[PDB]
Amino acid sequence: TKPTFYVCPPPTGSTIVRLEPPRTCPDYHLGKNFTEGIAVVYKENIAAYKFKATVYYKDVIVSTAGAGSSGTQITNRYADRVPIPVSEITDTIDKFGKCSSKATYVRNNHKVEAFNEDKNPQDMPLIASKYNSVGSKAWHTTNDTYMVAGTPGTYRTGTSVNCIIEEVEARSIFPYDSFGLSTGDIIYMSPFFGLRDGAYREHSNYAMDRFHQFEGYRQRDLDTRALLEPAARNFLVTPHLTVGWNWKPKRTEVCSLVKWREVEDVVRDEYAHNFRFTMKTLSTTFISETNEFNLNQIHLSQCVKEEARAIINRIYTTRYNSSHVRTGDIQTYLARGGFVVVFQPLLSNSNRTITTTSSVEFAMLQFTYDHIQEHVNEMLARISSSWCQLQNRERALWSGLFPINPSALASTILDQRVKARILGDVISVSNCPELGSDTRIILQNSMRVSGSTTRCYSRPLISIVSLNGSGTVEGQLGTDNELIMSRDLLEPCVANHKRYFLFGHHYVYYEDYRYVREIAVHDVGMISTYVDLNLTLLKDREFMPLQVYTRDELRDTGLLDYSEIQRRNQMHSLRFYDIDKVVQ
Amino acid sequence: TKPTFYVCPPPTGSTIVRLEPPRTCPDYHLGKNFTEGIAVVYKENIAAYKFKATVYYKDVIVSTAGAGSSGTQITNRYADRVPIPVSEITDTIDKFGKCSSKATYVRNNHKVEAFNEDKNPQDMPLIASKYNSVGSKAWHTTNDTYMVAGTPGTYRTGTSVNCIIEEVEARSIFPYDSFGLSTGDIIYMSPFFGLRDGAYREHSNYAMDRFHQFEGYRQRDLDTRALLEPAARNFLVTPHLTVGWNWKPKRTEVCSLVKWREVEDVVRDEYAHNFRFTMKTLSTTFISETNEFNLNQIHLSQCVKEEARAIINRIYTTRYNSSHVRTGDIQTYLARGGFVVVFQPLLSNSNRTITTTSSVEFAMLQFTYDHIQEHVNEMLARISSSWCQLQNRERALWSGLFPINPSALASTILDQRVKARILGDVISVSNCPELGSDTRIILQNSMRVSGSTTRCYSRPLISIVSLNGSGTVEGQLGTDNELIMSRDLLEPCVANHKRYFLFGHHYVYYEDYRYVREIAVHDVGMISTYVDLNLTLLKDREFMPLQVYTRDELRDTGLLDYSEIQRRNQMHSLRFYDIDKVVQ
Amino acid sequence: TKPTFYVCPPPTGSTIVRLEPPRTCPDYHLGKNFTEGIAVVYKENIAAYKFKATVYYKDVIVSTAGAGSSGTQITNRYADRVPIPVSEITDTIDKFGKCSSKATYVRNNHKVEAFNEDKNPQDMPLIASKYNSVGSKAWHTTNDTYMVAGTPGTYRTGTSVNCIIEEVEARSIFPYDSFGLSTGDIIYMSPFFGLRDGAYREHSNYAMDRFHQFEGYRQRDLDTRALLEPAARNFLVTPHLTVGWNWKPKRTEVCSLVKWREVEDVVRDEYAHNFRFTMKTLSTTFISETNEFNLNQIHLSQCVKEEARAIINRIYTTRYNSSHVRTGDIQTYLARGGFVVVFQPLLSNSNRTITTTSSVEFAMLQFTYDHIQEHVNEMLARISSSWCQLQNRERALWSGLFPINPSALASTILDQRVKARILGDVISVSNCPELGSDTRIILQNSMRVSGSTTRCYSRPLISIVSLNGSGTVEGQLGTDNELIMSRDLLEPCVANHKRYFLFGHHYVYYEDYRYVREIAVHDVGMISTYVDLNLTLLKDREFMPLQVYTRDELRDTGLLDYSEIQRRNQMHSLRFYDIDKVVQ
Ligand SMILES: *[C@@H]1O[C@H](CO)[C@@H](O[C@@H]2O[C@H](CO)[C@@H](O[C@@H]3O[C@H](CO[C@H]4O[C@H](CO[C@H]5O[C@H](CO)[C@@H](O)[C@H](O)[C@@H]5O)[C@@H](O)[C@H](O[C@H]5O[C@H](CO)[C@@H](O)[C@H](O)[C@@H]5O)[C@@H]4O)[C@@H](O)[C@H](O[C@H]4O[C@H](CO)[C@@H](O)[C@H](O)[C@@H]4O)[C@@H]3O)[C@H](O)[C@H]2NC(C)=O)[C@H](O)[C@H]1NC(C)=O
Ligand SMILES: *[C@@H]1O[C@H](CO)[C@@H](O[C@@H]2O[C@H](CO)[C@@H](O[C@@H]3O[C@H](CO[C@H]4O[C@H](CO[C@H]5O[C@H](CO)[C@@H](O)[C@H](O)[C@@H]5O)[C@@H](O)[C@H](O[C@H]5O[C@H](CO)[C@@H](O)[C@H](O)[C@@H]5O)[C@@H]4O)[C@@H](O)[C@H](O[C@H]4O[C@H](CO)[C@@H](O)[C@H](O)[C@@H]4O)[C@@H]3O)[C@H](O)[C@H]2NC(C)=O)[C@H](O)[C@H]1NC(C)=O
Ligand SMILES: *[C@@H]1O[C@H](CO)[C@@H](O[C@@H]2O[C@H](CO)[C@@H](O[C@@H]3O[C@H](CO[C@H]4O[C@H](CO[C@H]5O[C@H](CO)[C@@H](O)[C@H](O)[C@@H]5O)[C@@H](O)[C@H](O[C@H]5O[C@H](CO)[C@@H](O)[C@H](O)[C@@H]5O)[C@@H]4O)[C@@H](O)[C@H](O[C@H]4O[C@H](CO)[C@@H](O)[C@H](O)[C@@H]4O)[C@@H]3O)[C@H](O)[C@H]2NC(C)=O)[C@H](O)[C@H]1NC(C)=O
Ligand SMILES: *[C@@H]1O[C@H](CO)[C@@H](O)[C@H](O)[C@H]1NC(C)=O
Ligand SMILES: *[C@@H]1O[C@H](CO)[C@@H](O)[C@H](O)[C@H]1NC(C)=O
Ligand SMILES: *[C@@H]1O[C@H](CO)[C@@H](O)[C@H](O)[C@H]1NC(C)=O
Repeated sequence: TKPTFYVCPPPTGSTIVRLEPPRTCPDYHLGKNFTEGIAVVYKENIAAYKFKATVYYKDVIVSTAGAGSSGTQITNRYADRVPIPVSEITDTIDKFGKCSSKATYVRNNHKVEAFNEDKNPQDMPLIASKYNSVGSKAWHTTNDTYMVAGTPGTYRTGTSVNCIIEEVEARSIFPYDSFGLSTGDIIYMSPFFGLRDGAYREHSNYAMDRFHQFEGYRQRDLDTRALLEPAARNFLVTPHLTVGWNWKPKRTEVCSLVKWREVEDVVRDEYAHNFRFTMKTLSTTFISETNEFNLNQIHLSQCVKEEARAIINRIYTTRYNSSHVRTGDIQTYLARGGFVVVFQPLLSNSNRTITTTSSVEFAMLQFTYDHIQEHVNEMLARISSSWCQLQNRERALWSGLFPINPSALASTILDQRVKARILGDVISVSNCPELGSDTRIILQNSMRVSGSTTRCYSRPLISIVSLNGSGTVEGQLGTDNELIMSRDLLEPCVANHKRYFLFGHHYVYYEDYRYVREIAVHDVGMISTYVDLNLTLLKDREFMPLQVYTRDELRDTGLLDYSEIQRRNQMHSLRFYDIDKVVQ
Repeated sequence: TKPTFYVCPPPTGSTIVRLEPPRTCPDYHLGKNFTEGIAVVYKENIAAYKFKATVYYKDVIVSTAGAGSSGTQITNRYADRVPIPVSEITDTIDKFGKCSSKATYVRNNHKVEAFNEDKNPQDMPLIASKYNSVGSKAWHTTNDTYMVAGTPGTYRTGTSVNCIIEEVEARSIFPYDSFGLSTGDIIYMSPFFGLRDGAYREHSNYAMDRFHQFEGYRQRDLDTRALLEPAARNFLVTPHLTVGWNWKPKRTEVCSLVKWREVEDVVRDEYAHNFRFTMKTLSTTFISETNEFNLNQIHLSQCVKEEARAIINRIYTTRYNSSHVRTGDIQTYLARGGFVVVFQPLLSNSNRTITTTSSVEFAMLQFTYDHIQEHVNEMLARISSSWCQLQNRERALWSGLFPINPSALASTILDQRVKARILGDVISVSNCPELGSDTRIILQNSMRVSGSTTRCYSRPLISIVSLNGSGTVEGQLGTDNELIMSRDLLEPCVANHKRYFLFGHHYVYYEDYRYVREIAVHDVGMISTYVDLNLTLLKDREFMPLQVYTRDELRDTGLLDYSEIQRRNQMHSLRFYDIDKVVQ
Repeated sequence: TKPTFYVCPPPTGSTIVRLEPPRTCPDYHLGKNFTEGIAVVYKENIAAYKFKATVYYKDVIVSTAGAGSSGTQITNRYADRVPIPVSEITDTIDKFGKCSSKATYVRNNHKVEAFNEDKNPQDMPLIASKYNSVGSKAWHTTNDTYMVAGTPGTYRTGTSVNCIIEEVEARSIFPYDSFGLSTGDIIYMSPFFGLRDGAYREHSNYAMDRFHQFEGYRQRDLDTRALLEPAARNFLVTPHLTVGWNWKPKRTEVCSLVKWREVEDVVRDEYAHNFRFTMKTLSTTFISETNEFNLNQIHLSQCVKEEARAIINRIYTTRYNSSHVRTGDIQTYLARGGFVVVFQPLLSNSNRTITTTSSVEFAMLQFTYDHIQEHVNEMLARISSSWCQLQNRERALWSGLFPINPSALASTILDQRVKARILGDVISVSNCPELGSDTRIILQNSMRVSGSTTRCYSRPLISIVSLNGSGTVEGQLGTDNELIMSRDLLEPCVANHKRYFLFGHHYVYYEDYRYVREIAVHDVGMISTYVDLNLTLLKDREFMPLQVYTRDELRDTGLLDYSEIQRRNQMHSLRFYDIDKVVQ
């Protein structure tokens, strides 16, 4: 309980002030030039090129067995896969669905031969393998591996020739100098090698006499026994097999870029000296330079422009035909992360390769930040602008009310207890020091004027007693604990006089110009001019490196791992034999 | 320096206005119906099924050597892996820890045999390989590869049989029609094939006589020489090895879904016609349809419901037992990205497969945007609501103060210099045009009234001189550079008269009703009614496609790459020989 | 159209209130202690160690051919790769660029030999393979595979020995106990095995006599025929090849951590009991414990401290030399996600392994949330602070204007129609009930006072008629539809009297103290004290699990898949033969 009182000497012209004129209201130069449009986004093509081929070979197996007392012992099993010559394929397999039981091939630089069962050659019917199914089909001529034992003491040799044709899956990866077959065999020729249309400049590691190409060739369907439709067919004979595949030109088969997403609602704007492609349907934003990117700098990029045009046309005439018009030709941009943006601008009526990143998350982040930034910026700019207009409006209240109570308004603006006077169009102020220690303040009981019955004091009389005996002042209780050094606040005595005057931390209650009681300030109910506004803060948050699958998991999805099998199995000599022991 | 003055004709009833009544305060219908709960989130299981098996085989190696003058030359080395028959495994390996030095097998459709060292069969002790360690263990019967040279001019043949048993790791991937062994061998039978409990309908590519199953079988621990515990054991004999493994039913061994995260604090709400699962402990939000998802549409999904229940029970009775209650049975939902949400609703006291995406980042983005949106929306709604209440409160000030200075308040509201009068409950206004060119304004020195000593002008006298000679008006200086066309602002002459009046861009200072000096407006200190508010904007930001490991890096972690080894090594014939040369 | 009127009994002292004093303005204790700095961030090294090696072997191929009537048949082709002994490499290959046409090796625990063309040994020149190119180079001694047929009825055997040297790529993965060669061969020795500097404690599975190390060894460049520069060279002879490589110590060759990013602008602060490393140039934030992390707990982490120092020095003296100073030695922290932060604090003038996560997105999220949080928090705190100051300033208007119209101000604050009086420093209020049903209100035409010509009513006379006959009151029309129960609002009659008084939902127009017409409130133009503020909300947004490449795509980039090749090709016996058929 510490009551502070004030004393207010009259204002000399020592300190004159004026009310600050209205402020110029802020301007945030938001609003950007944009352009609506359609986009097709492309990514680096990382997928192998896939096609169908057929392998033609013979399993040749030569076995030497010795018969003994106990039984038969195999002394040698020489197994070899040999290519079926093109002549056999064209004149026997594809005409009759048969294959010779004699293998005719070269090995160790010699023309050599082998006869199934060591009998005279017959053209054997090609029969579907029992595991044939939709997917992988194959045909063969025997189920047997001919070998002959004979009578004890002797070594006999027998030959097995099994003529085999498999349909296989072929794969090739950029730059397409070779292809791999699902038998494990690698073919060191481009899948696009041929004799027409410059295709003879494709890569190959084989002498030309191993390669054959037949226009309008007709392959036999071994199951239906019928001829399939004519197509240019390649045959290449390698030392272990012949491969056959239907030739297609490279131009129509591979592309280094592939469609990632076609995008109907796109807005492009100039943003930090770049182009920004905001795609609200993907919650994704891509950023390129303002310069178009020339796709001709990229190997095999021909598919993109044409395919993009067709897509964009489909878009335009389906959802934009009435509403917008195209304002130029298509444009192409290289976005951050290695994405190719193919952009068609609209208007409403009113030699490298590209490496594409593995995640578009950064571009979703980019979108999410931009969206939030744009929205809170626009809202902050409105608050800011409205606040300014509000202060400027309210100045008129301050200015209009100032003559009614200059001291009270000035004291609030200056955050300081002052006395103020109006001097024409200007305010004159003076400081009201706090009443000091060693002073006592006595409240007088009567607000009546001595010797009058019609004239009263409008506020209580007080005497200010110096406790050290300097003197006593006869003043009155002003407002807000101000003490006035005179008694010139007077009024006509009213009937039914009831007043509460603030006195320190109490209200002091008078009736009929006489003191009645002291009341605690806290005993008087409050009403509030304060409009509540309760703003709280965004709290701290820690994001964890959440993963769906670890790197270990993602490498643990396959049947076998090559390196693991090799590590374990090349030990075999070391684990089960002594490689260091030498018999003398 | 350009001073503008105004002239204000009295308001006719031509333009009467009223003060806009209080506005209805905005309502943002925020607040959503939610439901607390517990969740277990599942993901597509991509991991191979892993189990232990044992392989039983014999290395058979037949060598033919010729002795010469110089030394010995190996002419042939025929090597073959042969299966150990089940009878040998059950009656010799598992009873005695021994294996016959004679291999008895079929090859080329013939029963054939081989004798270690070409001697009579003995049951050889199985001995641990020197590389045995925790991890991979194996046993064998010899360290030698028997071969015999003999005397020059002759060819001798010798046989090595080394009986080998390895513990191996087995792997199988969905749909579990086969399994791969760490020897590289593929077994074309389900690991779950057996004779009991429908297991005989599992896939197999082998004739039944190759398969054996023994209930309560007891395998011998070759190292401790003791019998291990009884279990149903499979044996399958293939042409190169016999495999043994302990059979377990499929139901208990594999599941197509696997636990990703159990989640204690979950809130579900209806959000854009969907269910939203906000998980503040993961900073992650998942979104499904409101319809439950029936797990029975998914192959091998039985593990999920039971495991989830047990987990959820653990959660409930450990941290929620006192505080909440379960308000139903468990529910299951399919969330965006291929996550299965198993959700238990709470209340406080008061045939396909599923493909799961590789990243949950989108769901963390989803969380982060939602959290930010919810918070700034709620705060914007409070600002907006408080602002409205504030304008409505302040209207009372405008209305109450209006009779004191109608012109000044109206001029600020209309942003236009007007003169206003109160006509009862209505405001009457008129426009105050700017004083034009070709006019000069002379300030009179004296504010005293001619012929009086008790009566004065309350503001300075001015004469308005038309510079073209139209006439002179005798008026006075009003407020804010208004010029009044009369001289009826009068007051009793006070003592100590000091006034500053605004006159163009100067204050004009009078004392005792006489002009004293001109003072520049900028020479008078300001006090401000403007409460400062300094809001700045979120700045532009560019996010880069940051990667930890590129695709190249992630494929560069293994010892060998299969395709690379093949590309390089199938060239071998081409690189070091001439395959095209034919000797005649 | 429902007009409500009020009646206001005079306020007794029953309800006295006071104006709430100014509120203490909120304090948000924002502002954090930070420290500027430089960082180098490290990640788990997952890349294989790569080096160059050379393999030395001989292809030995023994062929037996039988001549017949028809032609030649190959009966056996025994092929073997044999190691070239170190003596041959040091004394013949590296001195003369030649290799013996005789292979001398061990197999089946016997010293054995082979002669190219079965002729006497010659030292054959090593010749570059025709496929030699920048990348992979190799040399050999013959292009032929010698074999001999002879005359019919006979079997002849011939031997081919082709001496081969290839440059290969070598790979090793942690913990570096072995290495893989690009021929497919695994070498079961550390690439860092040697005889110096403790290197003899590295792993090896080979007897020591297979290993050789030569200090200052000089390898021959087979193409230039010149000796290369001296270096410590290892040779290891395995049963199929000899490997040669230039030895380097492990310390300088491998590290378990690798630089991810050097970072110039870094700010560290204490945040949720942790250290926060905000990196505005990466839009990425990392979080560690406040405790430094001791790198000595990690295998092979020596490269980090030294390399980091050098990098940081480069940074400091290039961009910070004048502006800041280093305030300590370098510090190292383990951040969430498995990143190692190497941090150098600045001041302006004024045994495990670490697993690093695959994505830094969470740390970009962390940055983006922090940045947004910091900015809207700081702005909310300013709004909140300015709002409070504004209410406190405006209280002075409420307080100063209160004596002019206590009822109107109190009615707005209390949101209730009250009558208020000032009783000294306190407000006395009373409720003004709505005028009830069954009452009719008649407006009197004349505001003139009967019997006077100089005295008038200041507002219209009204009579309040009880429709049930309780009586009539003669009062007047107060403000805002208040009805006053007396007629004591009087004024001197003015000239040109024109007033509009609100009466229900009409204004009622008087001239010269006489009624003239009724005017609809909506016919009187409004001016507004309401400053507009239009805030809208962030809208709902759904983020989709966007992927650039699916898991399928990322596994579809290679030429061949090992598991696929094996699955398909180990069927071969089953698909094209009958393995179950036994010939008797
Ligand atoms: C090497 O020897 C093998 C045998 O060891 C031999 O394999 C046969 O290969 C032929 C193709 O050349 C297969 O014929 C196909 O059979 C398909 C249906 O197979 C299922 O049903 C069989 C029921 O009997 C069929 O055949 C018999 C006569 O044998 C006949 O009476 C019936 O009407 C019926 O047609 C059944 O035997 C078979 O069982 C095998 O597969 C199961 C899989 O679970 C396995 O577990 C068994 O152990 C067994 O191996 C199976 O259940 C049939 O759909 C298919 O038809 C296609 O082609 C025809 C044209 O002919 C089209 O009309 C039709 O639309 C289809 O496209 C085809 O006919 C035959 O099944 C094999 N035999 C065996 C025992 O499996 C090889 O030919 C020999 N090779 C050489 C070089 O000689
Ligand atoms: C084919 O020939 C090979 C040899 O060329 C032969 O290999 C032996 O295989 C047996 C198992 O059959 C191995 O025995 C194991 O040895 C473990 C400890 O090995 C370390 O210590 C050895 C020290 O000598 C041991 O043995 C000698 C007698 O030889 C004895 O005096 C000692 O007390 C001691 O027991 C040491 O030789 C060995 O060195 C090899 O490995 C190092 C690795 O750095 C390599 O660099 C060397 O070049 C060398 O190859 C190594 O340092 C032992 O812990 C283990 O015990 C397990 O089983 C027993 C039961 O017997 C349990 O009681 C125990 O808890 C363990 O589970 C086991 O005894 C032996 O080491 C091999 N010998 C060699 C030279 O390595 C094969 O058996 C032959 N195979 C056939 C078919 O004949
Ligand atoms: C096994 O037999 C094969 C042949 O079947 C034989 O292969 C030769 O290997 C030698 C190296 O030992 C190769 O020599 C190299 O040739 C490089 C240029 O090759 C291109 O140009 C050739 C044009 O003729 C060259 O040689 C002739 C004489 O033959 C000469 O007149 C010319 O001036 C010219 O030098 C051309 O033959 C060759 O064609 C092959 O490759 C194409 C690729 O498209 C393929 O399609 C063909 O079918 C054919 O296989 C090719 O176009 C040359 O740059 C290189 O030079 C390097 O080394 C020298 C040092 O000698 C440096 O000075 C120089 O800076 C380079 O570093 C090198 O001279 C030769 O090309 C092979 N021959 C053939 C036919 O390809 C093996 O040697 C035999 N091995 C054994 C053990 O005997
Ligand atoms: C008492 O105090 C007053 C002011 O507080 C001072 O002016 C005066 O000198 C003091 N009187 C005595 C007697 O000390
Ligand atoms: C001078 O100007 C006044 C108004 O500015 C105009 O009314 C008057 O016609 C002018 N007088 C002459 C003589 O042109
Ligand atoms: C008429 O109404 C008044 C107040 O509305 C009530 O006091 C009075 O009793 C009523 N008079 C009659 C006759 O019912």
